[PDB]
Amino acid sequence: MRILAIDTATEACSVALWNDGTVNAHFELCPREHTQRILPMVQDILTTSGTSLTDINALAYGRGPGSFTGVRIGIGIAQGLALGAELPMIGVSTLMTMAQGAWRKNGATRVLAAIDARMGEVYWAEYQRDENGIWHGEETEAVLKPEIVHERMQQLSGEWVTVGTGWQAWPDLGKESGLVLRDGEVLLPAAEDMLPIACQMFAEGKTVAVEHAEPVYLRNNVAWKKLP
Amino acid sequence: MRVLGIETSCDETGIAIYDDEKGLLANQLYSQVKLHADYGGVVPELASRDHVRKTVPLIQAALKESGLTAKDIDAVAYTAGPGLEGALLVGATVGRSLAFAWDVPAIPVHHMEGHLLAPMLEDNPPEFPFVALLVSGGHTQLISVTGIGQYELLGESIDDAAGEAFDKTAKLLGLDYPGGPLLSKMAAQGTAGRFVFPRPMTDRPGLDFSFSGLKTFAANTIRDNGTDDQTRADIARAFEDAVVDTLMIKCKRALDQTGFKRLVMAGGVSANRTLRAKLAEMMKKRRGEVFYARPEFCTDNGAMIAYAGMVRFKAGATADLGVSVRPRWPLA
Ligand SMILES: Nc1ncnc2c1ncn2[C@@H]1O[C@H](COP(=O)(O)OP(=O)(O)OP(=O)(O)O)[C@@H](O)[C@H]1O
Ligand SMILES: [Fe+3]
Ligand SMILES: [Mg+2]
Repeated sequence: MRILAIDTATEACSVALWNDGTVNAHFELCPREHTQRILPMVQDILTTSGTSLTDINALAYGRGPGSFTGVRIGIGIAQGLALGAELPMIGVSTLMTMAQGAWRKNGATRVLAAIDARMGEVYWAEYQRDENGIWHGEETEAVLKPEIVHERMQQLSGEWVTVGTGWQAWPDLGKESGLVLRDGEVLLPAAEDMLPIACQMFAEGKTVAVEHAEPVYLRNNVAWKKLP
Repeated sequence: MRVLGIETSCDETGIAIYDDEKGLLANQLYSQVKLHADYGGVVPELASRDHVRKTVPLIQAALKESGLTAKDIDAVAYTAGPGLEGALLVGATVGRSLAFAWDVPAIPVHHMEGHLLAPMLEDNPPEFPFVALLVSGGHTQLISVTGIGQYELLGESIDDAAGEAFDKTAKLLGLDYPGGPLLSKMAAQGTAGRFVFPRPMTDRPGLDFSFSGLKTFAANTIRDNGTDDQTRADIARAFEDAVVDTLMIKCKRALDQTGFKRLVMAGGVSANRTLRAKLAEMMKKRRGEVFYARPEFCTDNGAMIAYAGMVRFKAGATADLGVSVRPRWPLA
């Protein structure tokens, strides 16, 4: 099984390749350069691992949330590749990706992901890894004001790890929460961390044809007022 | 050869395939008018989102419509600008990664060059050189065209484009956005001469345009006259007749100045029936020739991008792996 993953949902661009076990991965900050670096990085990862696009079994993309523009770059690039090489696609949550990264880095199994969404809000999720390595919490994904995050945290218990730029923009987000909070050491999603999630989704038959690939935006109220 | 063209500059998603032996093999279009009507304008974020939903499926329908497969396409063209950054990025990212996966050349196309070349999709297209009147939603320009990629700016609007002037006056008349075509359907019922509007920038030499004062002139007339159906029509006709005579006069001056005998008209306003008749008449009396596209190719479409990508490819304009769009991107 070969899986190719790409992510441009945040200030990072990353690509990663899974070859039946061995991982090859690149990651970099690309503020204002996503569209310039992404396809060169795909090319390089394919050539350095001596694999061609036609030998990939599935294409995993960062489906959101994040920068609207970044999320669309990601899905657009993934769709072009998948349409062109007739690849099935696997959409991976940006918040879940960062949780997988905290697991990889320090074995965290309870992750509070917060992404700065702008507009004084964050993209929020509560992910918990089960004994079989499955992440639970997809249903908790939401865009929320910091005061609402505060109230939600007071309904949680115990010990959690923090990941995402939302904690960086609001370092007191977890103040008076009642939880023990530790830094998860993950600011941004990495395509490397999509691969294990994408691997499990592929095993479950949970892939889609290119025309069904969907972005997840979370903030949907994005229009100026309608006319009378 | 065959080129797949992708247009996502604003609020239309267009996909087409153009074959330089057999012509246009596929044309697919999704207009977002319903979505933006509610807002009285295009919401960039909503336009961007809808392109994501339409682009891939319209590409698939195009290949289905043409009975072609991936190996039959020699290049992928996509609009790189001008237009809305967020919309442009959808077409350009799909288009550029698609070309990478098919391993064929990727062609960034200038949206206005797309409009300019649309009349080349009809029988007996224009030879160089010619004057071109680009009259669209956000552009109004006169251009001396002496060859491929050889564009010289003769004149342009210093304020509103003619398309927007139609839209603004149409809204004042209480019509749905964009009302250009609707205003035009209303004008047909009006009696010529009932009101007479100014022909802006015609009492001095020069090839530039202005439409802002004409808008106010019509707005003042609407305010100080009856809102009955016949009076509304008389105003729409005076306005359209003013715009059409202005463009005609400027085209005349541009033909006089260049000495060319061919007039090419492009962009959405060139679907206007009064304007087509007026410019055809003028070119008849000059013993010259007018060229324009079928109405559905005057406004946005992918056909014009597949053609213009074909032309840009033959002229050597290909993209590296980096993708860039240019929201503002001067033609000439
Ligand atoms: N029959 C008509 N009479 C007058 N104006 C018309 C007619 N048909 C279309 N238009 C105008 O053409 C404009 C849109 O044409 P077009 O699609 O070329 O603009 P566009 O895609 O926005 O290009 P640009 O980016 O330069 O604005 C609108 O303002 C519309 O009302
Ligand atoms: Fe246009
Ligand atoms: Mg348009």
